[PDB]
Amino acid sequence: VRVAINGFGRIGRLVMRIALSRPNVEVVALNDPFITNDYAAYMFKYDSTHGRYAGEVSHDDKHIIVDGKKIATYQERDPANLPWGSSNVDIAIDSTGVFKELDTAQKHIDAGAKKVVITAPSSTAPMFVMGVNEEKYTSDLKIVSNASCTTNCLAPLAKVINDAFGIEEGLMTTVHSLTATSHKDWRGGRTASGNIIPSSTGAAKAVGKVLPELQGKLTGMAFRVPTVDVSVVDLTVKLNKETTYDEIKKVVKAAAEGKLKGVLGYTEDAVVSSDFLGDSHSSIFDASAGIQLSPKFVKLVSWYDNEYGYSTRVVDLVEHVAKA
Ligand SMILES: *[C@H](CC(=O)Nc1ccc(C#C)cc1)C(=O)OC
Repeated sequence: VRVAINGFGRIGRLVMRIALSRPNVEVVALNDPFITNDYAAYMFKYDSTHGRYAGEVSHDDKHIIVDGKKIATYQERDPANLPWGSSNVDIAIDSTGVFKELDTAQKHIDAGAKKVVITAPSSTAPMFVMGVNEEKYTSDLKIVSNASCTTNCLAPLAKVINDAFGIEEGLMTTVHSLTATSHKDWRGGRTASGNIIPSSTGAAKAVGKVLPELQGKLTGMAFRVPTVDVSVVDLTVKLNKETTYDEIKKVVKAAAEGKLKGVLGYTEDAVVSSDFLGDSHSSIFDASAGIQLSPKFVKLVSWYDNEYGYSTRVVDLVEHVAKA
């Protein structure tokens, strides 16, 4: 599966790191009009949180070079201008956040790619979350979205809980770090470094798009904090069926070891956020942190590396869309 990456922000770069090590994915090309190849190599090699790339990174006038692999680089502001047809590109991965709708991501198909995966929520492209609704993908869909990192954390857990106990209603808080991506959000323009900063989040509503049965049943908000790029979801749900916390743990652990293996993780250890840097799960259930007040009222806690697990999911979706 031959892929090209549009945009070399943090997501674009971690997607590259993961796709390079994927045996059946070949990174063919990178486009980003705002950087030179020397800067691209620098940004790819070094990462404050996920370590130096464990391999040799260099560049020449036309490539980024990684452990012998030449990745052709381009600087096109209009993705339609890109030689995806000539380069035999199967899937274009758009990590810019600006070509995220059906009519704008179309530019990659227009350029010769067979399909597009958008690493951002879309209003028009169908959204898929691995372990949640990837079975609903059909090969005629040429442009898809991987939703958001927070939705990828919430949705697998909400599905497991809803399938086993039924979610009547849930309110969510995310304690959210300074991750990838101020006159529309006044709080967000204040200094990060010493502040807890409340914020809106559409993750709890966007779960309704990938789990229609939870449409309108979840909402929430975020407190943003100046920590490493691992965040945590705090989901307070009202359940339809009575249960015990022990039963919740067994169901989550069972899903984590079985059908959601690799997507939903499970720990009982005394973890803190930095313990999940570089974790490739979308959602790691913190069994010891949750708390049950009564048989149908529980608080569930789940961690996610807001760059790395999501980027692993992007590559997962690329392979799933290509296998179909
Ligand atoms: C996951 C990374 C992420 O959480 N970005 C993010 C989300 C909300 C806010 C605010 C306010 C800032 C940054 C991701 O990018 O999903 C694709």
